[PDB]
Amino acid sequence: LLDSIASNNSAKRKDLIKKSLLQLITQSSALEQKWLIRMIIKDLKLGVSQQTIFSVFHNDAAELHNVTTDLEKVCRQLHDPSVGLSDISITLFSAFKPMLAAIADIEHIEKDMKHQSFYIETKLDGERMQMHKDGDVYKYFSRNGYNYTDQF
DNA sequence: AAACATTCGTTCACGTGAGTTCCAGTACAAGTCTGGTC
Repeated sequence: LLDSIASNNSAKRKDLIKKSLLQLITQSSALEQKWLIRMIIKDLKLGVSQQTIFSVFHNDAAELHNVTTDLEKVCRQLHDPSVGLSDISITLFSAFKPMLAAIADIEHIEKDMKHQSFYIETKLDGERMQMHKDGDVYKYFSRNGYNYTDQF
């Protein structure tokens, strides 16, 4: 039902969205409808961190989610708790969580660089993107893993 | 020969250092909140 509603919103159709929501309402209880509303809004407020959920799911799941950024692969590969992954590293056509930068104090900057020469670069204002190229197959991914390939 | 002073092992009290348990405070991760823009 959620897939139908999302695709149908993407297709510029509202009568079908109304039908799907009506079916969900008619075939749900008050608590189920409340939870469904929370998932639609994309907030649950469970009080438990996503990192905790991933850790309980498998020993090495946060790293795999960072490298891949797709709940399907993490859920599929990490099924048997005993069986782990030998080596996890960036792979083609799979979004990876970008590496960010933290505030720095000009006074102790040299100390933060272990008293060694460093690189100074200009700050760029705009979107953060990553490009995957294999032959003439191109994929573009945004900061959080959304696919912007259609635009570019 | 008898009385008084000094000394020594003993006793009590008090003070100081080291080990154990319980609790206040701090740095940072993550959740949550919010503003502006097209």
